[PDB]
Amino acid sequence: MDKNELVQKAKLAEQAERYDDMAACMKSVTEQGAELSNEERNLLSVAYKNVVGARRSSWRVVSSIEQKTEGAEKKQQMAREYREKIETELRDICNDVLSLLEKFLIPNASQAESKVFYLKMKGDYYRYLAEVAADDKKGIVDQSQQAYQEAFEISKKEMQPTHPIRLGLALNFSVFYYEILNSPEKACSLAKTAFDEAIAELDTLSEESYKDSTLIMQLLRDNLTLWT
Amino acid sequence: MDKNELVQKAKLAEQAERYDDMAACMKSVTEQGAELSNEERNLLSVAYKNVVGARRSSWRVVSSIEQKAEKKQQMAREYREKIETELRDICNDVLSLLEKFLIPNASQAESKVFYLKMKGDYYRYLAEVAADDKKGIVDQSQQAYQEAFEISKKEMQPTHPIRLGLALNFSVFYYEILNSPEKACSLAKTAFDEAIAELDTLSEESYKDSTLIMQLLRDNLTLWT
Amino acid sequence: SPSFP
Amino acid sequence: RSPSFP
Repeated sequence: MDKNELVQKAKLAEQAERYDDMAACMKSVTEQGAELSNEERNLLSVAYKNVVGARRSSWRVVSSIEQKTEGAEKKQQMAREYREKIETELRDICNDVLSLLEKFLIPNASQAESKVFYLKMKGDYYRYLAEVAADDKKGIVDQSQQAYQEAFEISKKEMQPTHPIRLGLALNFSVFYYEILNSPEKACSLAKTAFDEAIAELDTLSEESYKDSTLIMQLLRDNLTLWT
Repeated sequence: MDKNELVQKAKLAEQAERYDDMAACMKSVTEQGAELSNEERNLLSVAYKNVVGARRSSWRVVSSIEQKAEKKQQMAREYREKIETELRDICNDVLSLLEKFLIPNASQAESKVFYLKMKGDYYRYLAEVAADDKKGIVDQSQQAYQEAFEISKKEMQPTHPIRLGLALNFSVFYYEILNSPEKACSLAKTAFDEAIAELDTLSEESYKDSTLIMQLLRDNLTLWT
Repeated sequence: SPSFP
Repeated sequence: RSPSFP
């Protein structure tokens, strides 16, 4: 299969909700080395969001059971071993994505929009490793923090405060501060400024992106309200 | 692992929504050859319902795209065939377990109806995707359902969830596979009315499933009318 | 048409 | 946990 065939098979897999097939198609598209179009970029992001998402969801359930069964020895060991199995899958998925970002996506991102998208993505998949990492953690946390910080600097300089990629990055960096670093105030401060800056310049909303923009602002405020 | 460990792993996989893992645990439990408890039977049924269900759902979508651009239509066809092969292997795995272990070891009527309904169900899934082998597959689903139906009407109470569930699926088979909406309606209506007439036979351990299936029986009757 | 389970 | 986007 050539690029166009793999992209078409990815769209079919998406419709069929076969996200492993979708991810394999887009992985192959990325390994051809050419810069991804906006469409291909979104197909890659959606595919892996769902592939890693099923493992993160399974991990959270099994971890909660493993915690809930402290007094039931047999059942807790069963839960622990299964959580570890899920973790190996989750790590392999994150390592696959971060390898694509480092080998192809980040070096070929010619425009600011793309660079911010892929650095945020790097920040995100290092954050998923950090969610399950328990001595390797500090290094993983630092790699997520460095990707997010670089993306944040470029977005504040090159993008309008209502751009969905700029808002989304502020949302996920904010989640990183709260969940991974346990800095609720630093998380709240980031989400609040992101929200207020966007409210002050709503005239900069594009018809092709206003739905994602307004959605992320609602999410930014939800996190601010929940962490307060 | 031992049976009890595999059953515990299956319950964990269920909670994690890892239905392939759940199905592998219960397949291994079944291959030990001992008659399944009611709990184990339900875990096996739920696991494979979800494993085959994902393929049936994917198949419906890709078939609809294939029906509704020459290059794109060939790809849709090839992808449907790939999904169909997975769906077939899943159905054959279940149907092999039923014939090698489950149906010959079912000593009680409750178990026999459960496994014959299951046989009816998995040949119905093959029939959904079969296009000259179809008639034989349809006949296998009809024969399994008919035998289970006869045994349920004789040995079980009209409110029993297994008897109600079987009447619901054989009714679905008549509507979807045999395009007989009037006998599908009669089968569902009699099942519903015979349950309503003997509600004093409801068990506290099974009334929730019973009343749920009655609601489903009436929904199908109302939709097919 | 819905079935059970 | 705390919702992210996408």
